[PDB]
Amino acid sequence: AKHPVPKKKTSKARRDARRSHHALTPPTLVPCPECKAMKPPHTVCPECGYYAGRKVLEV
Amino acid sequence: RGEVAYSGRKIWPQKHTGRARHGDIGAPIFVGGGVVFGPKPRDYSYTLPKKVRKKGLAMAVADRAREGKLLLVEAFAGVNGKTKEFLAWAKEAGLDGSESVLLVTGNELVRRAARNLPWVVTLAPEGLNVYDIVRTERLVMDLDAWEVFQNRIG
Amino acid sequence: MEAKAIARYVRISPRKVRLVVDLIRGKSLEEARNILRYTNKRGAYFVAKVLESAAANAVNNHDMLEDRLYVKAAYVDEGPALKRVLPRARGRADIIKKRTSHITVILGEKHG
Amino acid sequence: MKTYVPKQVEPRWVLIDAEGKTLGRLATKIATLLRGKHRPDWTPNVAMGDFVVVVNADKIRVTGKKLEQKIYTRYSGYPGGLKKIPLEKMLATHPERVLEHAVKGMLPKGPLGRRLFKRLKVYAGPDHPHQAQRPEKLEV
Amino acid sequence: PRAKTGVVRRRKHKKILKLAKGYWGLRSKSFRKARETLFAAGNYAYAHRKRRKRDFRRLWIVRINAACRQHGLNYSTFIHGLKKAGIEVDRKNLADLAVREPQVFAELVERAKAAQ
Amino acid sequence: MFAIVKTGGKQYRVEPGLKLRVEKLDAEPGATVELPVLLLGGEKTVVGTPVVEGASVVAEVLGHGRGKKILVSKFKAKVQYRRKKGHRQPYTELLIKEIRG
RNA sequence: CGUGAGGGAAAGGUGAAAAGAACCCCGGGAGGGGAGUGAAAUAGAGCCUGAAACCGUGGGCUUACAAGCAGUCACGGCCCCGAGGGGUUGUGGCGUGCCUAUUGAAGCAUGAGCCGGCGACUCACGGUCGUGGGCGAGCUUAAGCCGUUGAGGCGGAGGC
RNA sequence: GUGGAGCCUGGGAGUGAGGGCGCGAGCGAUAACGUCCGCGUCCGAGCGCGGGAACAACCGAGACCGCCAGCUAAGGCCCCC
RNA sequence: GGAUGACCCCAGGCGGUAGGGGAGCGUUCCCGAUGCCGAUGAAGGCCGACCCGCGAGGGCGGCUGGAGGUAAGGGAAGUGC
Ligand SMILES: [Mg+2]
Ligand SMILES: [Mg+2]
Ligand SMILES: [Mg+2]
Ligand SMILES: [Mg+2]
Ligand SMILES: [Mg+2]
Ligand SMILES: [Mg+2]
Ligand SMILES: [Mg+2]
Ligand SMILES: [Mg+2]
Ligand SMILES: [Mg+2]
Ligand SMILES: [Mg+2]
Ligand SMILES: [Mg+2]
Ligand SMILES: [Mg+2]
Ligand SMILES: [Mg+2]
Ligand SMILES: [Mg+2]
Ligand SMILES: [Mg+2]
Ligand SMILES: [Mg+2]
Ligand SMILES: [Mg+2]
Ligand SMILES: [Mg+2]
Ligand SMILES: [Mg+2]
Ligand SMILES: [Mg+2]
Ligand SMILES: [Mg+2]
Ligand SMILES: [Mg+2]
Ligand SMILES: [Mg+2]
Ligand SMILES: [Mg+2]
Ligand SMILES: [Mg+2]
Ligand SMILES: [Mg+2]
Ligand SMILES: [Mg+2]
Ligand SMILES: [Mg+2]
Ligand SMILES: [Mg+2]
Ligand SMILES: [Mg+2]
Ligand SMILES: [Mg+2]
Ligand SMILES: [Mg+2]
Ligand SMILES: [Mg+2]
Ligand SMILES: [Mg+2]
Ligand SMILES: [Mg+2]
Ligand SMILES: [Mg+2]
Ligand SMILES: [Mg+2]
Ligand SMILES: [Mg+2]
Ligand SMILES: [Mg+2]
Ligand SMILES: [Mg+2]
Ligand SMILES: [Mg+2]
Ligand SMILES: [Mg+2]
Ligand SMILES: [Mg+2]
Ligand SMILES: [Mg+2]
Ligand SMILES: [Mg+2]
Ligand SMILES: [Mg+2]
Ligand SMILES: [Mg+2]
Ligand SMILES: [Mg+2]
Ligand SMILES: [Mg+2]
Ligand SMILES: [Mg+2]
Ligand SMILES: [Mg+2]
Ligand SMILES: [Mg+2]
Ligand SMILES: [Mg+2]
Ligand SMILES: [Mg+2]
Ligand SMILES: [Mg+2]
Ligand SMILES: [Mg+2]
Ligand SMILES: [Mg+2]
Ligand SMILES: [Mg+2]
Ligand SMILES: [Mg+2]
Ligand SMILES: [Mg+2]
Ligand SMILES: [Mg+2]
Ligand SMILES: [Mg+2]
Ligand SMILES: [Mg+2]
Ligand SMILES: [Mg+2]
Ligand SMILES: [Mg+2]
Ligand SMILES: [Mg+2]
Ligand SMILES: [Mg+2]
Ligand SMILES: [Mg+2]
Ligand SMILES: [Mg+2]
Ligand SMILES: [Mg+2]
Ligand SMILES: [Mg+2]
Ligand SMILES: [Mg+2]
Ligand SMILES: [Mg+2]
Ligand SMILES: [Mg+2]
Ligand SMILES: [Mg+2]
Ligand SMILES: [Mg+2]
Ligand SMILES: [Mg+2]
Ligand SMILES: [Mg+2]
Ligand SMILES: [Mg+2]
Ligand SMILES: [Mg+2]
Ligand SMILES: [Mg+2]
Ligand SMILES: [Mg+2]
Ligand SMILES: [Mg+2]
Ligand SMILES: [Mg+2]
Ligand SMILES: [Mg+2]
Ligand SMILES: [Mg+2]
Ligand SMILES: [Mg+2]
Ligand SMILES: [Mg+2]
Ligand SMILES: [Mg+2]
Ligand SMILES: [Mg+2]
Ligand SMILES: [Mg+2]
Ligand SMILES: [Mg+2]
Ligand SMILES: [Mg+2]
Ligand SMILES: [Mg+2]
Ligand SMILES: [Mg+2]
Ligand SMILES: [Mg+2]
Ligand SMILES: [Mg+2]
Ligand SMILES: [Mg+2]
Ligand SMILES: [Mg+2]
Ligand SMILES: [Mg+2]
Ligand SMILES: [Mg+2]
Ligand SMILES: [Mg+2]
Ligand SMILES: [Mg+2]
Ligand SMILES: [Mg+2]
Ligand SMILES: [Mg+2]
Ligand SMILES: [Mg+2]
Ligand SMILES: [Mg+2]
Ligand SMILES: [Mg+2]
Ligand SMILES: [Mg+2]
Ligand SMILES: [Mg+2]
Ligand SMILES: [Mg+2]
Ligand SMILES: [Mg+2]
Ligand SMILES: [Mg+2]
Ligand SMILES: [Mg+2]
Ligand SMILES: [Mg+2]
Ligand SMILES: [Mg+2]
Ligand SMILES: [Mg+2]
Ligand SMILES: [Mg+2]
Ligand SMILES: [Mg+2]
Ligand SMILES: [Mg+2]
Ligand SMILES: [Mg+2]
Ligand SMILES: [Mg+2]
Ligand SMILES: [Mg+2]
Ligand SMILES: [Mg+2]
Ligand SMILES: [Mg+2]
Ligand SMILES: [Mg+2]
Ligand SMILES: [Mg+2]
Ligand SMILES: [Mg+2]
Ligand SMILES: [Mg+2]
Ligand SMILES: [Mg+2]
Ligand SMILES: [Mg+2]
Ligand SMILES: [Mg+2]
Ligand SMILES: [Mg+2]
Ligand SMILES: [Mg+2]
Ligand SMILES: [Mg+2]
Ligand SMILES: [Mg+2]
Ligand SMILES: [Mg+2]
Ligand SMILES: [Mg+2]
Ligand SMILES: [Mg+2]
Ligand SMILES: [Mg+2]
Ligand SMILES: [Mg+2]
Ligand SMILES: [Mg+2]
Ligand SMILES: [Mg+2]
Ligand SMILES: [Mg+2]
Ligand SMILES: [Mg+2]
Ligand SMILES: [Mg+2]
Ligand SMILES: [Mg+2]
Ligand SMILES: [Mg+2]
Ligand SMILES: [Mg+2]
Ligand SMILES: [Mg+2]
Ligand SMILES: [Mg+2]
Ligand SMILES: [Mg+2]
Ligand SMILES: [Mg+2]
Ligand SMILES: [Mg+2]
Ligand SMILES: [Mg+2]
Ligand SMILES: [Mg+2]
Ligand SMILES: [Mg+2]
Ligand SMILES: [Mg+2]
Ligand SMILES: [Mg+2]
Ligand SMILES: [Mg+2]
Ligand SMILES: [Mg+2]
Ligand SMILES: [Mg+2]
Ligand SMILES: [Mg+2]
Ligand SMILES: [Mg+2]
Ligand SMILES: [Mg+2]
Ligand SMILES: [Mg+2]
Ligand SMILES: [Mg+2]
Ligand SMILES: [Mg+2]
Ligand SMILES: [Mg+2]
Ligand SMILES: [Mg+2]
Ligand SMILES: [Mg+2]
Ligand SMILES: [Mg+2]
Ligand SMILES: [Mg+2]
Ligand SMILES: [Mg+2]
Ligand SMILES: [Mg+2]
Ligand SMILES: [Mg+2]
Ligand SMILES: [Mg+2]
Ligand SMILES: [Mg+2]
Ligand SMILES: [Mg+2]
Ligand SMILES: [Mg+2]
Ligand SMILES: [Mg+2]
Ligand SMILES: [Mg+2]
Ligand SMILES: [Mg+2]
Ligand SMILES: [Mg+2]
Ligand SMILES: [Mg+2]
Ligand SMILES: [Mg+2]
Ligand SMILES: [Mg+2]
Ligand SMILES: [Mg+2]
Ligand SMILES: [Mg+2]
Ligand SMILES: [Mg+2]
Ligand SMILES: [Mg+2]
Ligand SMILES: [Mg+2]
Ligand SMILES: [Mg+2]
Ligand SMILES: [Mg+2]
Ligand SMILES: [Mg+2]
Ligand SMILES: [Mg+2]
Ligand SMILES: [Mg+2]
Ligand SMILES: [Mg+2]
Ligand SMILES: [Mg+2]
Ligand SMILES: [Mg+2]
Ligand SMILES: [Mg+2]
Ligand SMILES: [Mg+2]
Ligand SMILES: [Mg+2]
Ligand SMILES: [Mg+2]
Ligand SMILES: [Mg+2]
Ligand SMILES: [Mg+2]
Ligand SMILES: [Mg+2]
Ligand SMILES: [Mg+2]
Ligand SMILES: [Mg+2]
Ligand SMILES: [Mg+2]
Ligand SMILES: [Mg+2]
Ligand SMILES: [Mg+2]
Ligand SMILES: [Mg+2]
Ligand SMILES: [Mg+2]
Ligand SMILES: [Mg+2]
Ligand SMILES: [Mg+2]
Ligand SMILES: [Zn+2]
Repeated sequence: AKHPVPKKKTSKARRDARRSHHALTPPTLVPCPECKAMKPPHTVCPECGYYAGRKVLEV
Repeated sequence: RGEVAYSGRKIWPQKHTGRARHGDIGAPIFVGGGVVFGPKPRDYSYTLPKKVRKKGLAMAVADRAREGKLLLVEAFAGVNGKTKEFLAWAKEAGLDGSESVLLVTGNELVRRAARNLPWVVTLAPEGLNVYDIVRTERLVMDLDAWEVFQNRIG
Repeated sequence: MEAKAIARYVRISPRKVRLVVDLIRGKSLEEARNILRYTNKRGAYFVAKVLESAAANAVNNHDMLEDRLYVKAAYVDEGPALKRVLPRARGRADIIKKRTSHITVILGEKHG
Repeated sequence: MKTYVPKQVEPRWVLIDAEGKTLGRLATKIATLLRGKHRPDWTPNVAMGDFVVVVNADKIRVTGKKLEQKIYTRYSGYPGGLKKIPLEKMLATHPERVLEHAVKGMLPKGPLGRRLFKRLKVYAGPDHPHQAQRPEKLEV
Repeated sequence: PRAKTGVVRRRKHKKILKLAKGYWGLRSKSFRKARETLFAAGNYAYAHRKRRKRDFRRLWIVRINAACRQHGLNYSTFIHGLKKAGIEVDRKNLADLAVREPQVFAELVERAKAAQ
Repeated sequence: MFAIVKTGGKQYRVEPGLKLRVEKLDAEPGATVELPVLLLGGEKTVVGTPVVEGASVVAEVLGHGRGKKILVSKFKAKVQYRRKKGHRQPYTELLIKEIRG
């Protein structure tokens, strides 16, 4: 290969246009039906250790 | 660039470095290098014609004469060395210190007494020069300094 | 009333932590806490600490009520970079910049 | 003392019947009307001309042997994608495109010129659907 | 005595940068790109000060042409008829009358017909 | 009424009450000048061939000024040619008193 | 840095005074918020001033049918300050970067990422013209000597 | 014939790679955006302006500044214009 | 014209590379200055749609800054990227 190289410096406009796809999506969160805390769905509540109505995990 | 402290080594090869060519870091294109046409110790003196300085001397005194600012004095009655002594005299002679005065006299006691007044420049007549004449608004001279002046412009 | 915290010289690249700060700008203090707790970014840890600091400033020093607090403004500034050598092939040294961040959070009271 | 500039004009709808007219000599006039240069208040940087409806665009007329020798072409961007359609076949298939192509080639290029093209409504056959606008028939 | 640059260059650069406010990208932010853009801007303004005179005359003429044809004659004949009538209302005012005072413009059309 | 006058080598529709900048005329402020008339319009309608004999527009000179400064700049590439010229066009500001005719 | 001879940096400034911020709060710490000091604390030690490139936050105007050396001329829309002006730009007209080198460059020929700072026609002595003054068949001193301590004079050897 | 004419004395240069075109010749092949001279022109240095689709030297014409005024030049006047 | 730049009148010239010439701006330093501006705020910085100047530039006003600056007229250069 012959070492390809940027022909022109990217403008402030183009560099930031490229990053129009970089924003984070916020975490998907739902209230835990036992302790009302916000937690990811289909995961054991990290605050009261409950899942599927029963206690699974010590917290 | 020859009087600067660095060595005459060529900092990197002439060719094939991708960088500009350079010799030694004393060259004036380097920060910290020699300076190209900076000042060197110089003598600014020159021999102005004797007649020209003699003419200027007499003209500069004539100017004050034509203005009414040339005063000649017999002697300095009261003054014997003390600033307040000369001050008393200068008040009797219309020298209140509202105008600057070139005081030309061979009497050193008189010169010692006046030389600290901000409005007075002191000279012995052998030092009479045009710059100090034109510097000052008035010209006060001994008859003994008036005599020296006449002898020099002749 | 406004209350502010600033974490200065946090040793993390400004571009990375800004992604985290964009999540909570304009958010209520409680939503921001839950958002930061499950953000899979190193910078959630730093942004959380400044958010919690500022909310403690708002309650303890500025007569602001916790349950009214939202992120009225937040932003990341660049601190002085730590420059370090990265050896490369063929006797060449590169300079790696380990960038630093100033992290500002400003809280207000959403009267509702 | 500063040249007059009109406030946004209320456009006029005109109706032209193309039957028997010469293709280019009619396009030239539709171009004028779309540009609105027949209006004493003409302004080069606004759509303020007329709306022009045309019927019987399939009965346009042409001189010489242009029915067989006039070749519209389209290039698709692909190797060998230069398509050649004679005027005969175009009248046989998409007749309204004939007057449309000729009018468009006489409008200005750029944003405004593309908009004034949208103010042209070309139809084959005697009928047209713009009864709503009540177009004033024009003898051109 | 030594006379380093001091303030001189930063103040020259700022003059140019101020004049370049509004330009795109480094053309308003880099002294060098600003200066190159301003060289062009000055030349265009000179050339377009000349061109503005021609641009407006042509707009007057097209408008006068439309006002004339509403009376069954064309611009080139109107102008010759005004010449033979000795009327010297210019194209700026012809156009304006043509828009604001149709009745006066019509009078002027008659003079130009009568004077062929 | 309105009137087309000619001053400073240019033509202007004027009516009473109008303030107008024209090229610099030689008159002290506050005096009055008479402008030639090429056409009268409005109620009556008179057509100069080229100037209307009796007609006149009286205008008070409000005063004189210099236009806003224009940057006259010239540049030739690859030839180190640059010119910078500041231009302010003199003018007179007139108030139209009456159309006499 | 180099085996060695040898090469050879960068790096100055709180404030009048440490009065250099007790104590409380968040935080493991760093850091910050209050309190306090101070004439001043975006003088808080990463300290006078604090430009520019560069990065970010907020607001005004604007932008997803559009063809561009990026501007300019014109007109209209919005926003702002109060027969005017500023900011912005939708549309229309026009329009081939700078420098260098060349017969000829936008040129697909050279150089430049961008900003700030350093960076190139000088000095001595002679010469030659021109020029401002002094003297004029004459003009002029050199080294030194005396004086002065930013005073000037003497010195005629010599040179033209 | 009073012209950024001319002549004389002196100071300061830069240039000593030209190019295109018309005409006149040589060389070449009654070839070259070819080469070499002569007379002239323009570009060079007028890559400033109008025309010639675009285009240093073809046609028009020598840009001190301003004007939203008028007349013309080459070239144009069906639409883009 | 008035009378030796006192300003006015009318007229004509004013594209430009190498290059010749003329007039100015600004930077550092010296005389002016034992002066004068300055904490009621120096220099420097950041704005300005205002004033003067063809222009290089000079003013003025608001903010920053916190201790210097320096006229009319002249002199000298490490003088403008
Ligand atoms: Mg390969
Ligand atoms: Mg390979
Ligand atoms: Mg390989
Ligand atoms: Mg590679
Ligand atoms: Mg490149
Ligand atoms: Mg790139
Ligand atoms: Mg760039
Ligand atoms: Mg940008
Ligand atoms: Mg950005
Ligand atoms: Mg991109
Ligand atoms: Mg990406
Ligand atoms: Mg997101
Ligand atoms: Mg749930
Ligand atoms: Mg040496
Ligand atoms: Mg050495
Ligand atoms: Mg050494
Ligand atoms: Mg050596
Ligand atoms: Mg050496
Ligand atoms: Mg060596
Ligand atoms: Mg050696
Ligand atoms: Mg080298
Ligand atoms: Mg090499
Ligand atoms: Mg390289
Ligand atoms: Mg290099
Ligand atoms: Mg380099
Ligand atoms: Mg070197
Ligand atoms: Mg080095
Ligand atoms: Mg050296
Ligand atoms: Mg040094
Ligand atoms: Mg040297
Ligand atoms: Mg040297
Ligand atoms: Mg010196
Ligand atoms: Mg000398
Ligand atoms: Mg002698
Ligand atoms: Mg004294
Ligand atoms: Mg003393
Ligand atoms: Mg004194
Ligand atoms: Mg003294
Ligand atoms: Mg003394
Ligand atoms: Mg003494
Ligand atoms: Mg003494
Ligand atoms: Mg005096
Ligand atoms: Mg990340
Ligand atoms: Mg996540
Ligand atoms: Mg915390
Ligand atoms: Mg709390
Ligand atoms: Mg490696
Ligand atoms: Mg590696
Ligand atoms: Mg190795
Ligand atoms: Mg890098
Ligand atoms: Mg790096
Ligand atoms: Mg950093
Ligand atoms: Mg911050
Ligand atoms: Mg009008
Ligand atoms: Mg027809
Ligand atoms: Mg239209
Ligand atoms: Mg239109
Ligand atoms: Mg046919
Ligand atoms: Mg076009
Ligand atoms: Mg310098
Ligand atoms: Mg400096
Ligand atoms: Mg500077
Ligand atoms: Mg500055
Ligand atoms: Mg700018
Ligand atoms: Mg800007
Ligand atoms: Mg803009
Ligand atoms: Mg920009
Ligand atoms: Mg910038
Ligand atoms: Mg220019
Ligand atoms: Mg141009
Ligand atoms: Mg112009
Ligand atoms: Mg032009
Ligand atoms: Mg013209
Ligand atoms: Mg028309
Ligand atoms: Mg005519
Ligand atoms: Mg006319
Ligand atoms: Mg109307
Ligand atoms: Mg005017
Ligand atoms: Mg005028
Ligand atoms: Mg009259
Ligand atoms: Mg200009
Ligand atoms: Mg040019
Ligand atoms: Mg050029
Ligand atoms: Mg160029
Ligand atoms: Mg060019
Ligand atoms: Mg050049
Ligand atoms: Mg050239
Ligand atoms: Mg140039
Ligand atoms: Mg020049
Ligand atoms: Mg010039
Ligand atoms: Mg300029
Ligand atoms: Mg070692
Ligand atoms: Mg080695
Ligand atoms: Mg070692
Ligand atoms: Mg070595
Ligand atoms: Mg050092
Ligand atoms: Mg500092
Ligand atoms: Mg200090
Ligand atoms: Mg103090
Ligand atoms: Mg404690
Ligand atoms: Mg505590
Ligand atoms: Mg804790
Ligand atoms: Mg704690
Ligand atoms: Mg630990
Ligand atoms: Mg602490
Ligand atoms: Mg805090
Ligand atoms: Mg603290
Ligand atoms: Mg206090
Ligand atoms: Mg503080
Ligand atoms: Mg500050
Ligand atoms: Mg401070
Ligand atoms: Mg201080
Ligand atoms: Mg600071
Ligand atoms: Mg700072
Ligand atoms: Mg800053
Ligand atoms: Mg900044
Ligand atoms: Mg920010
Ligand atoms: Mg923004
Ligand atoms: Mg916004
Ligand atoms: Mg389309
Ligand atoms: Mg759109
Ligand atoms: Mg577009
Ligand atoms: Mg668009
Ligand atoms: Mg431009
Ligand atoms: Mg445009
Ligand atoms: Mg227009
Ligand atoms: Mg506006
Ligand atoms: Mg506008
Ligand atoms: Mg739009
Ligand atoms: Mg175009
Ligand atoms: Mg281009
Ligand atoms: Mg340039
Ligand atoms: Mg070359
Ligand atoms: Mg070559
Ligand atoms: Mg050349
Ligand atoms: Mg290339
Ligand atoms: Mg290129
Ligand atoms: Mg190459
Ligand atoms: Mg290139
Ligand atoms: Mg080469
Ligand atoms: Mg180069
Ligand atoms: Mg580089
Ligand atoms: Mg670099
Ligand atoms: Mg840049
Ligand atoms: Mg630079
Ligand atoms: Mg020399
Ligand atoms: Mg030297
Ligand atoms: Mg010298
Ligand atoms: Mg000499
Ligand atoms: Mg000599
Ligand atoms: Mg000499
Ligand atoms: Mg001499
Ligand atoms: Mg003499
Ligand atoms: Mg004599
Ligand atoms: Mg001549
Ligand atoms: Mg001559
Ligand atoms: Mg000659
Ligand atoms: Mg001769
Ligand atoms: Mg001669
Ligand atoms: Mg001679
Ligand atoms: Mg010379
Ligand atoms: Mg040569
Ligand atoms: Mg030779
Ligand atoms: Mg020739
Ligand atoms: Mg030849
Ligand atoms: Mg030859
Ligand atoms: Mg030839
Ligand atoms: Mg050619
Ligand atoms: Mg030929
Ligand atoms: Mg022929
Ligand atoms: Mg021959
Ligand atoms: Mg053959
Ligand atoms: Mg040839
Ligand atoms: Mg040939
Ligand atoms: Mg031949
Ligand atoms: Mg020739
Ligand atoms: Mg030419
Ligand atoms: Mg050209
Ligand atoms: Mg070209
Ligand atoms: Mg050229
Ligand atoms: Mg041409
Ligand atoms: Mg052309
Ligand atoms: Mg062609
Ligand atoms: Mg051409
Ligand atoms: Mg040409
Ligand atoms: Mg020609
Ligand atoms: Mg011909
Ligand atoms: Mg001329
Ligand atoms: Mg011309
Ligand atoms: Mg001329
Ligand atoms: Mg005509
Ligand atoms: Mg003709
Ligand atoms: Mg045609
Ligand atoms: Mg077209
Ligand atoms: Mg076209
Ligand atoms: Mg037409
Ligand atoms: Mg004149
Ligand atoms: Mg003349
Ligand atoms: Mg003149
Ligand atoms: Mg010239
Ligand atoms: Mg000094
Ligand atoms: Mg002093
Ligand atoms: Mg005071
Ligand atoms: Mg005070
Ligand atoms: Mg200073
Ligand atoms: Mg300042
Ligand atoms: Mg100028
Ligand atoms: Mg200024
Ligand atoms: Mg104030
Ligand atoms: Mg200040
Ligand atoms: Mg002090
Ligand atoms: Mg000074
Ligand atoms: Mg002075
Ligand atoms: Mg230098
Ligand atoms: Mg100088
Ligand atoms: Mg400069
Ligand atoms: Zn739970």
